Amino acid sequence: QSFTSIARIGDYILKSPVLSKLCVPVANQFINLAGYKKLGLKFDDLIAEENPIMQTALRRLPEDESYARAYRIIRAHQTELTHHLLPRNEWIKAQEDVPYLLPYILEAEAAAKEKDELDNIEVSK
Amino acid sequence: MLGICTHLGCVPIGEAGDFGGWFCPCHGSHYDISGRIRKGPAPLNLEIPAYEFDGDKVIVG
Amino acid sequence: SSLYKTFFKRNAVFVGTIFAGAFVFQTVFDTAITSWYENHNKGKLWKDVKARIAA
Amino acid sequence: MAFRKSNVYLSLVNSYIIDSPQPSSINYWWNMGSLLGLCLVIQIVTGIFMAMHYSSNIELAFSSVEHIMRDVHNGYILRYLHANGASFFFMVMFMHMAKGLYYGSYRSPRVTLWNVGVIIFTLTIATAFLGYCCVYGQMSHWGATVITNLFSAIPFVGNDIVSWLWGGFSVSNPTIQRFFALHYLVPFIIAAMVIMHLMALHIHGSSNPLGITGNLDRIPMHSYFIFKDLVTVFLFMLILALFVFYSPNTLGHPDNYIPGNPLVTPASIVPEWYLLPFYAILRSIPDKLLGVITMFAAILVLLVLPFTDRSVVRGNTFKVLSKFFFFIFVFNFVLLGQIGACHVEVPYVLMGQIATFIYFAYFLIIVPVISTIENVLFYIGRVNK
Amino acid sequence: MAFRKSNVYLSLVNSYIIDSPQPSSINYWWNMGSLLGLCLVIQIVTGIFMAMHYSSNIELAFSSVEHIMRDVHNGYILRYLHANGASFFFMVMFMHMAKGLYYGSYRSPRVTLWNVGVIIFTLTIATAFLGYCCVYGQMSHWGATVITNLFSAIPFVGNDIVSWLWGGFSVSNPTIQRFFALHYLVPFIIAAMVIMHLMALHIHGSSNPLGITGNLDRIPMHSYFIFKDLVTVFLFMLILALFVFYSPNTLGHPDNYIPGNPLVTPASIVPEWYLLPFYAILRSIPDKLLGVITMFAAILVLLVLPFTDRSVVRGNTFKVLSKFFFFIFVFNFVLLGQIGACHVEVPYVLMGQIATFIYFAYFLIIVPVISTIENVLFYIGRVNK
Amino acid sequence: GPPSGKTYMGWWGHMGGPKQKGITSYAVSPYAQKPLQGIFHNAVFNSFRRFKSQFLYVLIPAGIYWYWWKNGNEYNEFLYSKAGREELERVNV
Amino acid sequence: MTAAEHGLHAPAYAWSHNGPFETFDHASIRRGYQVYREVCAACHSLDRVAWRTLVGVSHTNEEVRNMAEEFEYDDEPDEQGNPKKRPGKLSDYIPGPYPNEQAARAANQGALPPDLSLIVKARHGGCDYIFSLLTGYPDEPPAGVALPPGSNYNPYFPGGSIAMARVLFDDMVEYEDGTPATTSQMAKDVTTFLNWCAEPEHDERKRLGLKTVIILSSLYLLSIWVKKFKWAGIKTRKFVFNPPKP
Amino acid sequence: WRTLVGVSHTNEEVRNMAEEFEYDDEPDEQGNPKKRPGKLSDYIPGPYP
Ligand code: HEC
Ligand code: HEC
Ligand code: HEC
Ligand code: HEC
Ligand code: HEC
Ligand SMILES: COc1c(O)c(C)c(C/C=C(\C)CC/C=C(\C)CC/C=C(/C)CC/C=C(\C)CC/C=C(\C)CCC=C(C)C)c(O)c1OC
Ligand SMILES: COc1c(O)c(C)c(C/C=C(\C)CC/C=C(\C)CC/C=C(/C)CC/C=C(\C)CC/C=C(\C)CCC=C(C)C)c(O)c1OC
Ligand SMILES: CCCCCCCC1=C(O)C(=O)c2scnc2C1=O
Ligand code: FES
Repeated sequence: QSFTSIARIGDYILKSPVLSKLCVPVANQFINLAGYKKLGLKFDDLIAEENPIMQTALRRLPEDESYARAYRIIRAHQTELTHHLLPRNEWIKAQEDVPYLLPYILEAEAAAKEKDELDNIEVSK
Repeated sequence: MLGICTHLGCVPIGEAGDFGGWFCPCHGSHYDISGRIRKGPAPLNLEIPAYEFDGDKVIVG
Repeated sequence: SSLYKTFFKRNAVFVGTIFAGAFVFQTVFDTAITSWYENHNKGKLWKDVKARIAA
Repeated sequence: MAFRKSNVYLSLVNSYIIDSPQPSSINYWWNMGSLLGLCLVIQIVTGIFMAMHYSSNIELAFSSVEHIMRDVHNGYILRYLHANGASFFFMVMFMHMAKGLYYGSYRSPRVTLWNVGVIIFTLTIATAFLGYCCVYGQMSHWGATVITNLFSAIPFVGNDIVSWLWGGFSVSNPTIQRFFALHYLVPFIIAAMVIMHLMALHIHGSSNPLGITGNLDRIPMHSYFIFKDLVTVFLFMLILALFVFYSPNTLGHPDNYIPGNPLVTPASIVPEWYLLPFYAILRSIPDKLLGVITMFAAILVLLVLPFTDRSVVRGNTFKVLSKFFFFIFVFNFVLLGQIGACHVEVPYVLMGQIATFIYFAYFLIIVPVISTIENVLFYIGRVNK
Repeated sequence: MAFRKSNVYLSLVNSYIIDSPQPSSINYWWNMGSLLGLCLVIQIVTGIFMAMHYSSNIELAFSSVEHIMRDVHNGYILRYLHANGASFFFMVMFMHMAKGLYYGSYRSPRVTLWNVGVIIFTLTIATAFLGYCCVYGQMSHWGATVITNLFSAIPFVGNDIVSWLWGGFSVSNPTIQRFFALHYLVPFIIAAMVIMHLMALHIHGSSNPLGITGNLDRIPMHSYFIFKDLVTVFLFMLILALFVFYSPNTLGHPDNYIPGNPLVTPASIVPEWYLLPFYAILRSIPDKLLGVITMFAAILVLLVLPFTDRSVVRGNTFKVLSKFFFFIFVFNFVLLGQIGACHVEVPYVLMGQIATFIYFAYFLIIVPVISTIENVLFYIGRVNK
Repeated sequence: GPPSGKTYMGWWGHMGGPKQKGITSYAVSPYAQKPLQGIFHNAVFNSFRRFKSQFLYVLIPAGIYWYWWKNGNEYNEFLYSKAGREELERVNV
Repeated sequence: MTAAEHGLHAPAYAWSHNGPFETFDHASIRRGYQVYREVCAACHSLDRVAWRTLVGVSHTNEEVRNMAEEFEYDDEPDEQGNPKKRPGKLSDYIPGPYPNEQAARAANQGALPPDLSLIVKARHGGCDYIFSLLTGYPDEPPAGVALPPGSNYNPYFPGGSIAMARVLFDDMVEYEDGTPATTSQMAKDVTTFLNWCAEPEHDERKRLGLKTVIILSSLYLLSIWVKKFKWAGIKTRKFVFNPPKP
Repeated sequence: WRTLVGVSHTNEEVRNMAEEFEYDDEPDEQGNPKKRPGKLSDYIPGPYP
C-alpha cells in the first residue's frame, strides 16, 4: 500500500470532526501498545526500505537526520539483543515521533506515478 | 457387491452407520441396505460386479 | 581456579588430551552405569533368577 | 588473502558459514534452519543403513522391518531414530514456517526464498508418506490406497493415472516396490532444493526481529552463531533421545504393527499427527473433487501472503492487531488437528467446517484488512493536520 | 542487464552454459565432457525405473532381473540401456582422460581439476562394480568375493574388515542387499563430485590444442559449442542404439546368465573389459599384498603427472618424442587388456610383467627424461652462442 | 567473473548502509568479565518481563479455542450417552 | 461414539517394568512362557519369536534345546530326493498350532486367533489392555445385550462381542517355581512374557537411554555457558552519539 | 504358458496343454491341501521336485 493512499484516508478522517474524535484516541492507544518508542525508534524508522521509493527518499534526506536515523537503528538492535528496553528517560516522546521521512516518500511517489502516466499516455486526433 | 468405497478406496465396515448398512471409517460415508450412498463424500453406490447363479453357488466374474 | 592452572597453565586443553580423556571416560562411565542399573533392578534380572533355579 | 578466501571450495564455506554477516539482533527463532539441515542428515544416514537390511517385496516388507528391529545390531535404534526423526522434522519445520509468518520473512525481497520453501514442504510431505508406505502395516496400505486415489478426482483420465501409479488392479507388489525406490530418490531432490533455498537467502541475507535493515550492525556467522546453533542442536538431541529410548511408539500408530490386509480397513483410522490438519480439511467438504482441491489449496495459499500483506512495515513485532490474529491462526491450526483425530460426528463436523473457513480467511481477508487498518492507525496517531 | 544475468539461478546457467568464453580453437576431443554428463543421466534414469521392479534378496535378485527382462513393458530396453551404458560410460571416460594426458590438461593451473577427476574415476569403478553384483549371476558372486577379499591384504585387521563387509561368513544375503543400497547411493556422490569438477574448470577455463593462452580470442559457449556438442551427442546415441537393439550381450559375459553358485567358480573367468588392464596388473605379481598394492598404485600414479612433466610448454602438439611415447603408452594399455583376457600361461605372464613395468615407467621415467631432453633441443636449435 | 545483480546487502566494507558518523562504540573483553554467575540478583527480576507484555496475545486466543473445544466435546459425550439419544436423533441426520 | 463401541477403558496397573529405570521381571517372563505353552499355544501362534532368544532371558541354553527338540521341522531332502523331517534346533522359530489360515478358522467358529508376537504393541493400552481383557470376562453379560451365538461378552473389547471365551481359571497351571496360579497371577505373567516378545530390546534400550540422556544433558548445559562467554563482548557493548557539526 | 499364445500355438492349444498338468491350489474351506489343473498364468513344470 502506497503512502499516498495512506495519507488520503488518514487526512479525510483527520479533517472530519466526526471521525477525528472517534479514531485518533484509538490510534494513540495503538501506538503506545506497539512499544517501538521504548526502543528509541520513531515510526518512520520502521518503514521497510528495500524498494526504489524508499531508497530515493533516504538518499534525499539531509545529513543530520540521516546520522540520527543511523544511531537510533543501531541503538535499537543492541537493546533488543540484550532483551531490555531503554531507561524511560531515553524513550522517544510523542512530540519527537514526527513523520520526518514522509514528505520525501510522497514526493518520490508522485514523481514515480507521473512517469508511469506519461509513459502510457494515449493520443486522440 | 464390491466392498470398495467410491470416495478414495477404503473398505466399508459391515453393519454400521446411520442407514442400516455399511460405513467407511476413512472419511465417513454411509451406505444403505442396498449399498447405495446416502451421506458423505462418496459420489456413487457400491459397484455391482458381473455374476451368475448355479444352484447353491454363485460365480463372480 | 588454581586447580586448572596446575595441569594446563593458562592454555586451553589440546585435542590429544581431549581424545585421550574421551577413551578413558567411555569405559569408566559405562561401568558406573551398568553397575547402578543392575543394582537398581536386583531380583528382576536373569542373573538373579538363575540362582533361584537348580537344574 | 587468507586461504579460506582464495580456495575455490573453501570460499563457499567461508561466505556461507564463517564470514557471513548476520544481523546482531536475531533470536533463537533463527536457529530452526540449521536444525532442519541436521534433521535432513539424520534421515538420510539412518535410512541408508536400514536400506541394507530392507526388502521391498510385498510379502517380505513388514517382516524385514521386524528383522531390523530384532536381529540387526542396534537396529531398533536406527528405526526409532528414523521414525521419530520424521516427526521431529515436521515439528521444527512448522516452527521455521511460523517464524517466517510472524516476522514477515516472506516479504520482498525474499519472495523467491519463501516460494522455494513451499516447494520443499511439499517434497517433504511426499517423502514421509512414501516412507510410511514402506512399513506395509495396516495404516500403510490404506494410506497408499487413499493418497493414490486422490488422483482419480481429475476428470476423464483420473482413474487411469491411478491404475498407472499402482502398476495394477490395486495397491500391490508393484506399488510398494516403486514406493521404496521413490522414497530413496526424493530426499536427494530435497537436498538440491535446500541448496537453492540457501542461495536465495545469501543474496539479501537474514531478516531480523525488528523488521528493519541489518546493514548498520552485523557480526560474523563464525563464533557467534556457530556456538549459538550448538545450544539448540544439543537441546534438540536431548528431546529426541527421550522419545527414541523411553517412548519410541508414542508418535506412531498401533495399527502399523499389524501387517497390511487388502480386505479389511481398521475401524478407527488416525493419520500421522502432522497430516491431521489437512485430513480434517479434506473431510469437511461433502464433495469428492472439491474436497481434494481445497486440501491442496490449503498449502498453495501460502504463496499468496506476499501480495495480501498490505502493511508498510515488515513483521508483527510492533503490531497489536496482527499479533492477536496471528495466534488465532496458530490455535485454529491446532484445533483443525484435534478435529482430524475425532470421528465424523455432530459437534465436530461443523467445528471442522468453520475452522477450515477461518484458515483460508486469514490469508485472504483478515491479513489484508487488518494490515490496511494498522497502516492508517500508524499515520493518524502522529500527523497533526 | 538481461534477466539471464540478474536472476540468482539463471546467472549460474548463463555463466556455465551460455556466455562462458571458450577458446576459439578447441576440437572434438573437448566434446567428451558433455558426453560424460549425458552418460551419468542415462545411468541414473534407467536405474531408478528398474529399481521399481528389482528385489535385492539373494533368493530373488537374479529372477527379478529376468522379470525385468520378460514382464516389464520395455524392460529389456531399460536393462540393455543401463548395462551397455556403463560400458559406453568407460569408453568415453578413457578418451576424456587420454585427451587430458595428451594436451597437458593436468598441468598447472588445472591440478585441482585433474585431481577431482581421479576421484570421480575411482567412484565410477566402485559404482559399476556394485551394480555388477546386483545381477547375482556367476560372475557377480565371484567378483563380490574377490573385490571384498582385496581388503584381507591389510595386516592384522584385514580379515575382519572383510567379514564386516560381508555381514557374515561369506558373500550372502547381507552382502548383495547392502551392495544394492550402496549402488543407489554412490551415483549421487559422483554428481556432487562432477559439480566440484566444473567449479574448478570455471576458474581458469578450458585449455586448447595449441597449449597456449586462449585469452586473446574467445567465442561464447552459446550457439557455437551447444550445437557442436549436439553433433557428438547424436553420434553417441546412434552407436549405443546399435548395441542395445542389435547386439545387447556382446559386451557382457554368458556366465552372468547363470545364477550365482557358492560352491563352483567358472572354469574361465574374464572380468568386465574396462577392468581387464587392472586385472592383468594384479595377476602379474606373485605376492598377495604386493599384488593389490601395485594395482591400486596403477590408478594413484595419475596424481604424479603434474610434477614429473618437466616440459616448459603444455601438451604434445609440437613434441616429436612425446607424441611417439604417448602412443606407446596407449597401446601398452590395450595390450595389458588383451593379456587380462588370456590364461595365466607362458608367453603371456612375462608379457604381462613387462607391460606393467612399461605402464609405471611412463609416468616415473619416460616423461621426465623425454620432457627434459625436449626442453634442451628446443633451446640449442635457435640460440647462436 | 560475470556481472552480478544489485541486492540490498553487500559485504564487509561495503555493506550497503548509510554513511555513519558521530557514533562511538565501546566494549570489554569477555576474558576480563565476571565469570558467568552474575546472571542473578541483577538479572532475574528483569527477566520474565518479555512475556508479561506478550502472554495476552497468546492467552486470549488460546482461551477462546480451549473453551470452544471443551464445549463441543462435552456436547458430543452427552449426545452419545443414554440421556441424549433423543436429541441425537434430532441433530444427527 | 457409544461407550459399548469404543470399549471400556483399561485402567493403569503398576507393572514392575513401568518407569525409565526399570527392567522386565525375568521370573515373570519365565512363568508367562509356561502359561503360553500350556494354555494359549493351543490357538495362538508366536511366529516372530526364535528359540535362541529365550536363552539367557527366561531359560537356560539346555532347557531351550530340550523344548525345541520336542517339535519337528522340514529338513533338507535326502540323497534320493524324498522329503524328511528333523527335530528342532535353536535357530528355528516357535511353531504354531495351525498349518494355514483356513484350518485356524475351522477350529474357531470361523474366527482367526491373531499371532501374539507383537500384540502388546499392536493395541492401544498395551499391557493394561491385554491383562484387563483376560481377567474381565463377567459370568453373565449386562441386561439387554443380545449376544450372538458362539460369541462371548467382554467390556474391554470394542463392541463387547469377542470370539474368544474365558480360558484362564484358577489353578489350571502348576507353576514350576511354586507360585499360586490364580487367574490374575497368570494373566499378569503371560502379558509380561508377551511384552518381552514384542520388545525384546527393552532392558538394554533403557540402559543405553540412561547413558545417552546424561551426556546430552551435560552437553546442553555446557554449551549455554560457552555461548554466554563467547557473547559477553557484544552483550555488554555500549554506544554514544555526538551529532556531527555541519 | 501364456507366452506361447500367439507365438507358436493358439490360445486354445496352450490351454489344453497346461491343463494336462497339476499344480498346488489354495487350501479348501477346512485347511486340507488340494490340487488343480493348469492355467495360462502358470509356468511350464519340470521333471524333478
Ligand atoms: C482358542 C480356544 C484360544 C485360546 C486357548 C486363547 N485364545 Fe486368544 N483368541 C482366540 C480367538 C478365536 C481370538 C479372536 C477374537 C476376535 O473376536 O477376533 C483370540 C484373540 C485374542 C487376542 C486379541 C484380541 C484383540 O484385542 O483383538 C488376544 C490379546 C488374545 N486372544 C490373547 C490370548 C492369550 C494371552 C491367551 C492364553 C492366556 C489366549 N488368548 C488363549 C482364541 C483363543
Ligand atoms: C533408503 C534411504 C532412505 C532415505 C534417504 C530416507 N528413508 Fe525413510 N525409510 C527408509 C526405509 C528403509 C524405511 C523403512 C524402515 C522404517 O520403517 O523405518 C523408511 C521409513 C520411513 C518412514 C516410516 C517410519 C516408521 O514408522 O517406520 C518415514 C515416515 C520416513 N521414512 C521418512 C523419511 C524422511 C522424512 C526422509 C528424509 C528427509 C527419509 N525417510 C529418508 C529409507 C530411507
Ligand atoms: C537404483 C538406481 C540406480 C542407479 C542410480 C544406477 N544403477 Fe546401475 N543398476 C541398478 C539396478 C536395479 C541394477 C540391476 C539391473 C541390471 O542388471 O541392469 C543395476 C545394474 C548395474 C550394472 C550391471 C549391468 C548388467 O550387466 O546387468 C552396472 C554395470 C551398473 N548398474 C552401472 C551403473 C553405473 C555406472 C551407474 C551410474 C553412474 C549406475 N549403475 C547407476 C540401479 C541403479
Ligand atoms: C515455507 C517456508 C519455508 C520452508 C518450509 C523452509 N524454509 Fe528455510 N527459510 C524460510 C524463510 C522465509 C527464511 C528467511 C528467514 C528470515 O530471515 O526471516 C528462511 C531461512 C532459512 C535459514 C536461515 C536461518 C533461519 O532459520 O532463519 C536456513 C538455514 C533455512 N531457512 C533452512 C531451511 C531448510 C534446511 C529447510 C527444510 C528442509 C527449510 N529452510 C524450509 C522459509 C522456509
Ligand atoms: C582423470 C581425469 C578426469 C576425469 C576422470 C574426469 N575429468 Fe573432466 N576434465 C578433466 C580435465 C583435466 C579437464 C580439462 C580439459 C582441458 O581443458 O584441457 C576436464 C574438463 C571437463 C569438461 C570440459 C569440456 C572437456 O571435455 O574438456 C567437462 C564438461 C568435464 N570435464 C566433465 C567431466 C565429467 C562429467 C566426468 C565424469 C563423470 C569427468 N569430467 C571426469 C579431467 C577429468
Ligand atoms: C543467513 O543465515 C544463516 C545461514 O546462512 C546458515 C548457512 C546457517 C547454518 C545452517 C546450515 C548451513 C544448514 C545447512 C544444511 C545442509 C547443506 C544440508 C545438506 C544436506 C545433505 C543431506 C547432504 C547429503 C549427504 C550425503 C550424500 C552423505 C550421507 C551418507 C553417507 C556418509 C553414507 C556412508 C556409507 C558407509 C557404508 C560408511 C544459519 O544458522 C543462519 O542463521 C542466521
Ligand atoms: C569450459 O568448458 C565447457 C563447459 O564448461 C561445459 C559446462 C560444457 C557442457 C557440458 C556439461 C554442462 C555437462 C554437465 C553435466 C551435469 C551437471 C550432470 C549432473 C548430473 C545429474 C545426474 C543430475 C541428477 C538428476 C536427478 C536427481 C533426476 C533424474 C531422475 C528423475 C527425473 C526421476 C523421475 C521419476 C518419475 C516417477 C517420473 C562444455 O562442453 C565445455 O566445453 C568447452
Ligand atoms: C497434504 C496431503 C495430506 C494427506 C491427507 C491424507 C490423509 C489420510 C487419509 O485421508 C486416509 O484416509 C488414510 S487411511 C490411512 N492413512 C490415511 C491418511 O494419511
Ligand atoms: S474412502 Fe470411504 S469415505 Fe473416503
